[PDB]
Amino acid sequence: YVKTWFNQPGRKLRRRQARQTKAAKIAPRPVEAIRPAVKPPTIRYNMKVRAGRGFTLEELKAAGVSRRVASTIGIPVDHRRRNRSEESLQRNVERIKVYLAHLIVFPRKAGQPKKG
Amino acid sequence: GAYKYLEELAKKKQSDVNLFLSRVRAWEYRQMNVIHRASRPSRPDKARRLGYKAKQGYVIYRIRVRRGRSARCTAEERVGRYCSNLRVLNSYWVNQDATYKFFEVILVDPSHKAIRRDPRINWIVNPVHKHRESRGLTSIGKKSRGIGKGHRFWLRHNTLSLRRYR
Amino acid sequence: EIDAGYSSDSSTEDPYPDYDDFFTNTVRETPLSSAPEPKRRFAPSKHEQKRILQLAYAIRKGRILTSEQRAER
Amino acid sequence: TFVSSTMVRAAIRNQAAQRYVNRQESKLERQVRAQQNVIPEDPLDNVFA
Amino acid sequence: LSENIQKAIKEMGFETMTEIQKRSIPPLLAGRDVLAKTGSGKTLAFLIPTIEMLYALKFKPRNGTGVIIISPTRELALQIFGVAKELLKYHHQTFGIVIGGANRRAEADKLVKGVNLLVATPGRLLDHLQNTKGFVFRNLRSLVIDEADRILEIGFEDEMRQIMKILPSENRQTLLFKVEDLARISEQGYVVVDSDKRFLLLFSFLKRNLKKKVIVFMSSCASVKYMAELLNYIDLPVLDLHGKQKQQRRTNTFFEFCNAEKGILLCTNVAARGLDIPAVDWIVQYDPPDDPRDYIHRVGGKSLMFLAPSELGFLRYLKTAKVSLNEFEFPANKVANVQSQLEKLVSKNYYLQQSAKDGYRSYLQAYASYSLKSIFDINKLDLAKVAKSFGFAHPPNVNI
Amino acid sequence: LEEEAVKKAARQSNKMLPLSAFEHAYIQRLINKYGTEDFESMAKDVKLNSKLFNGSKLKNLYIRMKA
Amino acid sequence: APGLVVGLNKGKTLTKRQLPERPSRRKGHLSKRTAFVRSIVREVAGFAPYERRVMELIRNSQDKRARKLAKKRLGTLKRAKGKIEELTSVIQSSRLAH
RNA sequence: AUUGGAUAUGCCAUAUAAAGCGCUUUCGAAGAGUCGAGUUGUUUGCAGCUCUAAAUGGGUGGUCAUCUAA
RNA sequence: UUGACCUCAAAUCAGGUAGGACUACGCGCUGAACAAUAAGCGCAGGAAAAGAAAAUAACCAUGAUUCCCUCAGUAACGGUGAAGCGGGAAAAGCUCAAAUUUGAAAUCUGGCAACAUUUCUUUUGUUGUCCGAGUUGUAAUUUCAA
Repeated sequence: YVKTWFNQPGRKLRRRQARQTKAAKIAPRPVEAIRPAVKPPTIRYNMKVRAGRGFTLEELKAAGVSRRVASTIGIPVDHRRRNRSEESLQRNVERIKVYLAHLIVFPRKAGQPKKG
Repeated sequence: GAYKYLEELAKKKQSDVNLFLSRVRAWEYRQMNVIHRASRPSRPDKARRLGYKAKQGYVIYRIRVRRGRSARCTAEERVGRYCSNLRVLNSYWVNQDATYKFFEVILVDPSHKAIRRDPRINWIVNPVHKHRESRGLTSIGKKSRGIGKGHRFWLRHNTLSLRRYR
Repeated sequence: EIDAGYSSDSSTEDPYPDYDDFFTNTVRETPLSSAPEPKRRFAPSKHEQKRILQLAYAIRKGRILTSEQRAER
Repeated sequence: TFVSSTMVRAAIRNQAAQRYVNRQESKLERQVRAQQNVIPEDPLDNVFA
Repeated sequence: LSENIQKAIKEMGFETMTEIQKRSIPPLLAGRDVLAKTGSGKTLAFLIPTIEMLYALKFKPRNGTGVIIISPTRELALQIFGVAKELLKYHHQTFGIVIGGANRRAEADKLVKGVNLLVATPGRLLDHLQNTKGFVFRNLRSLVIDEADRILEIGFEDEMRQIMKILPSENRQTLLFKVEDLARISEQGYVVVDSDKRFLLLFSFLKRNLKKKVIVFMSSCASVKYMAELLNYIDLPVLDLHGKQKQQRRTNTFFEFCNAEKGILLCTNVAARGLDIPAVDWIVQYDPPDDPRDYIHRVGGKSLMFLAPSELGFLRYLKTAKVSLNEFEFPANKVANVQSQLEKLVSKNYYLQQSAKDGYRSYLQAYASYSLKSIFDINKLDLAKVAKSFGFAHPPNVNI
Repeated sequence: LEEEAVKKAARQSNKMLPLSAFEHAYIQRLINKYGTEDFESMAKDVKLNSKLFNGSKLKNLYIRMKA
Repeated sequence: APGLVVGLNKGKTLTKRQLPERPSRRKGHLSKRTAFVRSIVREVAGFAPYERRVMELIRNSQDKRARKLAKKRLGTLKRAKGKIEELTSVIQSSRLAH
């Protein structure tokens, strides 16, 4: 049982081509969703900062975005992560606020029945 | 309302009510064929909570397997092979005695338009689910092959991945 | 202080009692539903009020024969 | 009589934890010297440029 | 005072400071530990500085709780909460109350999301300060204790020692209203009527004396709303001291009853606590008072007692009180049995039913919150009979 | 892209809804009987409040009937 | 400019927040209704044959063997302790009612 | 020619309706021959047999943390 | 009695569906040599399986699964031989059972009638009516993140 990496330049170009069709389908929105900033859970890397999965419910409510719409404007949700330190709430709320600063939202046509 | 009460009456399987029923039901089931249709589930609340809904296309078959591979996992392979067209949803214990285990197996008709048009049970019409009792993709199949999240739950070892630049 | 006394049953050396109603002997004086009563059980049904509206839909557009049309038909 | 065998298990963890921080510090300390230890401009090399 | 606070005080008509408030409110603005007579406008005395204090720090639901006010009983906690909601209607701070006998699963999630101003019973406060998670009570800026003598007489000895230890006393002023030890750490008429016929008898009594001035005292503000709604709904127009829980309406209704030579009014013990009793022909206490020694002092027309046949220990209490007494008999044949129509209307109607259960729940909680357990015991009283009085053939399922 | 977002929102500006005939006469029957301020009291009545609306939704109908 | 800046650190200043309650942690609370449902079914289904013999031992007052029998049948003391307390609750209730 | 997701615009809308956030003096159901134990095979789990449960419980980790199976 | 309801059957009763083939990849059962190994048997797809924690961890804590790189030939075992961590690819979340719609089974297959519709006279629907399914529970509702 042996594996060869001859398709390594083939697979990389397939991935790039897979990104370009995604960009074609969804033009204005970025090819990647926003991710939060979290700290690795170990004494070795705890002083580091990296990306998370999504923004917890305290990070959404504090920033001012409901949890239902957040999934629609590209902000992802992590029901499992929680905020134990306020610096973790702060680094990710401002991460949301800077995102909503640059976020153009296209209006959608809405059904308007004659009566009500 | 009722399936709360039926939940805790089925939790005591050696009490007099159940043991008196275990003898009465096992005697009459052995009188029947090995695999036979059942109109209403012998355990309505268990069939309910396992996915069964009282509507057309939902079927139930009762099977006895000799004691002495899993017994319940067997009941699913034998029922499905009997009803070749139905997709097996689930299975549950109904009764047992000294020489047999009686199992009920729920099946779905992939062709019935009450099922095919049901937004929630549509997933079973897809061919990838052909005979899930045969591949080990049911609940007991998932358990009997040790699939799950945990620390208590091959070729990645033997392989020799030689990268392009090595 | 156990005195190291050994039980006499150590491994190292009516079938039909009457129905005992110990729980239902006394009648409960309150219900179990602690939840407040909703509005549905006191307001006209919204199930038919929805069905009525789409019946008016079918009447207005001529989808279904009317009651007076049914009698003459 | 010493700690525990799994308490010496953490002895690597108090040995390995200060690896990543040491390595990151070595990266910036090397770069800081690089800014310091650079050759001056040689003002005679802009005659033609 | 702030602009927001000044405008709200006009809604209830609260403009002139009380005699106690004259030397308290001006001093309480400095935020110093300051340690009144019955019904003397105290409610605003320890509330005006607190709401101003919250606005000074610009409190938010994020900032936890800053002010905690402690009440001897449930009913008093209701009175302060009612005033707090009216004067904070023009502010962005959060007003809340946690009390004994309430939904502590709904008394907790409210605190988790952020509560700044809180009025609480010592029993429920101790539970939250020790067992509730997510409640941010490290940032207390004000602590208020009202009627310490009543608090100590209830049986809150170990509660004050435990609770006040938890409260961070640094950077905080304390308002106090054995007491020094706590500050060191800083004629009668009665009718023997059964519970089931209690409501029926009073309805007949109001029917007979419709052309006389009658006032009835009950143990719940929720009961006041229910009976007033019920009586006005059976073609018995009755004034009450609840309205829409508006203090201005209560003052207007009380004032209107004063000039009116005839009428029937409903209010609680704390509702009339401190108010001047006008010339009234008939005064009645429907439920047993929570302050028996204040009941004898308040009376000192003609007085009436509505007592159950199993709570006659209060009559013996009058012997120990050296107060003369007399009994009034009633033949049950002439008591109107409108009970057949009453419960039928309750089941038919929605809002009337909801008032009854809330009044019923408040009646049982207030009874369970009594002090004289050797006189009034919840276990001795039959719950089925009490539920019949409220208009329920069967008791509603209230958690204790 | 941003300019089109403003214009698309400009077209979709009329978010206020009118009233149909049923709720129209529904609100007049309540208004002319229980004034125009005690919305809680008018939600407490059941003889005219057939659907048993709450105070919050009655106020919404009152605002919507204006325009 | 929305941009993640990873590496080094972001901040050493710490402030713990008293975490709320998650409703999945609430599992295992005794619902008031279901206690009644479990009790009523316990009365109806009767008692297990081995569990019936435990009652007689308690009535005969050989509690030591009652623990031994339940422990043997169930598997651990805490499982046996709860059953014994469950059984003795039945016995006292039947004796006061009957 | 055959289709796909969008835009533009015409018509029809059964809306007396349906949602999100908010506040709660009212509530909050949670998967059994399963988990678990003894014991025997298979290769730690899985399987048979013997018994067989609980309701701040139950599993797992370090009096705590995390998780919420059938 | 009638006749309901339950079971029992039959019919060239209508509408269906299953089998065998392929097997590189894939999911199971099972298996000796020389090792979950060949084989044997069973079941599938354009991928299959897995999957939104009864998951780690002891941290400033992380956050469905899958694959890659490292962790590492390390721990552990006694040569066999990993997993968190970290870094990348990709990302998306959800539906039931347990609630009385109870002021109204609101749900659905099938026959028939017209209306349509098409990769299509070869497809797939709607409306109306009738009959069944269903109250031993089909819709809405709610899934712990609540």
